[PDB]
Amino acid sequence: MDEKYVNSIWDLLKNAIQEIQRKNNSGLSFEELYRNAYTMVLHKHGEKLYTGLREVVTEHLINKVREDVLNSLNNNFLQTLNQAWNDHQTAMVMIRDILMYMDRVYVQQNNVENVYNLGLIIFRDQVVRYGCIRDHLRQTLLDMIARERKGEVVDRGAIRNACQMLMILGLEGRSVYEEDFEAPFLEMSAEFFQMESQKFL
Amino acid sequence: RQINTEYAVSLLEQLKLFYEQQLFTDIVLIVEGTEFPCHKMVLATCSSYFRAMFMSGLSESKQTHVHLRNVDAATLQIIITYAYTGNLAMNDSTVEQLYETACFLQVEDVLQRCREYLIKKINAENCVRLLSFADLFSCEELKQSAKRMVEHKFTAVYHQDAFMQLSHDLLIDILSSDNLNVEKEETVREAAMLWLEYNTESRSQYLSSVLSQIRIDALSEVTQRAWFQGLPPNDKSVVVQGLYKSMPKFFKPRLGMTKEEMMIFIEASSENPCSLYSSVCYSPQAEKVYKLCSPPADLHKVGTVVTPDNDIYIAGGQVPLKNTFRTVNCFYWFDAQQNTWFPKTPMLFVRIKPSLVCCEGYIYAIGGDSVGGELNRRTVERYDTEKDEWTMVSPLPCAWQWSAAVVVHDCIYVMTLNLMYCYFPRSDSWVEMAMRQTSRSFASAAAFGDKIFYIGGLSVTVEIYDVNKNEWKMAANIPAKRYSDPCVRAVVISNSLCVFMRETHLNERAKYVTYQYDLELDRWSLRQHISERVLWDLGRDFRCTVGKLYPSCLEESPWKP
Repeated sequence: MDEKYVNSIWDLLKNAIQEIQRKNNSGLSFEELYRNAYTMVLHKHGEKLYTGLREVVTEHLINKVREDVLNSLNNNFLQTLNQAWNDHQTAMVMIRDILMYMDRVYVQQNNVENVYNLGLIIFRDQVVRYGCIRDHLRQTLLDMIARERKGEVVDRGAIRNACQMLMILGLEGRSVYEEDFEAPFLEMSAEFFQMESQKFL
Repeated sequence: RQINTEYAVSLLEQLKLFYEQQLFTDIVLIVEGTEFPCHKMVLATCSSYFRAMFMSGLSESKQTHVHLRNVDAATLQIIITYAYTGNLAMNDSTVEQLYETACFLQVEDVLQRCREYLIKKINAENCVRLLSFADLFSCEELKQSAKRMVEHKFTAVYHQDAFMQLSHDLLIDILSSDNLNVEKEETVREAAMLWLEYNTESRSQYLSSVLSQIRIDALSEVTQRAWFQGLPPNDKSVVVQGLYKSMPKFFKPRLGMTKEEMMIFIEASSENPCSLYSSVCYSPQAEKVYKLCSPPADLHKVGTVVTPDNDIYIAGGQVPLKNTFRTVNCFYWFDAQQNTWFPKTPMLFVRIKPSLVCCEGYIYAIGGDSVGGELNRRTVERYDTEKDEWTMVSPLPCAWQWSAAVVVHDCIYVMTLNLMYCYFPRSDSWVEMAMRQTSRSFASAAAFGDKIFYIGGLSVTVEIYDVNKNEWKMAANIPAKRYSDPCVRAVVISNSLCVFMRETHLNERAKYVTYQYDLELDRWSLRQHISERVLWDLGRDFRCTVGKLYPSCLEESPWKP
């Protein structure tokens, strides 16, 4: 139909998506959103919907979680990161349901990554691989693992949660997680064990 | 492990019974005021949308009444009953709405079933309609199949009402494709024009795009003057953009112009000893021998027929049982571009070497050992090329074997040892015709013009029959070397009666040669002698028929001269 109708449909869908991402998914209808997605993709306007979804997701991430992680880099940094990851996953569940109904046709025709993969990629690009968050996370994980190796006991399930989060963020296998975690950890372990062997001999 | 013997059937039947009695239901679907009480588990396991409808945490997950819109009541009811019993029972009319509702509800199994049903029912007319349907709801299989069917048939019709209402992308894909089955380049031009005359001033940019698509070979004929007649006033840059489409954009020859009139042969002498028979072709003009893929690749003793629209069909046949020759009533059709064989609706009786005759757009299979043990042994069965079904007709008057049948003046004619009957399609009855003075069998006849030429029989018997005169007469004897058993084949070539005969002697090699016969001369003039350097031996049970084929799609048969 006219551009006004599809623009209004997209505007209301974006408002609903933002409301869902704000931990307010209780009072929101699902049939209306699915019908709007049907009438949106049916008219061969999937590219606009995909671009708008990407823009909305990246704007929401940069506004909320990028500020939250940087604001709490010293007070439960890893706990806040895990909570943000869990919230992102639990919103992307429904987001991926709707936009995966869309994704069937879209990626069987346009040959692109699915919306779950798109969200994972944008999260990796905007949070984990940030210019400041990445180095801080590396330094804090190295510090806590070194302190654990020293002899004193620290939290261990949290490190497992972080490693699982990075492995899922890999999204293809062990390409990003292996490098980002192991390589600084490999160097730290190398120096630590070299010093330990030199002391022991 | 899924034990299918006790629990599966019992569980499904008890679930169906619970659905009937409205027991243990917790969700009800509201469809334009109609209530459909059902269960969430069956909807989740069947549809990929209801699982998200009831699992994803939202306002409708905890909602006893859900108002689902944009869905038909009958389609949703049939989907629910298929989910509750496993049987679809789809008709031929409500397929489009059922597929639309399945796509909306994302029910994969019924989607695949409807896709197969639609891909099997692109017969003659819904091709463009279902092509647009598949363009609206992305379906690669349906899209490709409908595209091929359109390229085959619309290129001969190009006047369908549904074809006018098409999206620009689909029309561009259709027109720019090199699969147009058109022997001339102006028909596509006028088709594009008439597609751009009923909707003008609305698709002027798309008019220019289609104008460029049809390319210079048809752009330089009349399009400029017609557009000048029909252009909107005060349009200047449109003239500039239209004038540019004269030089560029790679003018190349099409593919539909290669409809060379050739001869399709079946059951030839196979080269590799692992195979028994093969189907090959001969080019009267190119003087080359092409090959074709066997339709079943294992079944033989088939019959051939060629419609006026140049279509190849195969019916009946026998195949070895391969235990550690059984008759099959299967049907097949030859693809003019894919070089394959798509099966069609099978017959009702397992015939041996059926004789298929085309008339009034219907395929008539006459005789050919129907079941043999019929109460009325002399029966026939025809085919519907539009409805895709077999309809019983008036049976044969007399039971005959090794008979031949042709069509003349839109009338069915079947020839036997000495008798001939004319079947009236309008009244569905047989009328007695003239009786031949010679009793000859194991021969075939050709329908050239308004005269039937029954050639051969056991020889060189040339008995010419005329429908308007209703009499049998002799013309001459074909010049053949003595002490030989010729294998005669009569068929129409380039609107001229000709024959294809092979002579075999003792301790001698077979020779292939075709002669040109004249009506008033009663002589078979030497037209062309088929050299053995290109064509090898065929056999004894080979058949010949006239048809047009594509050289590029087919492949040459490799054989040492």
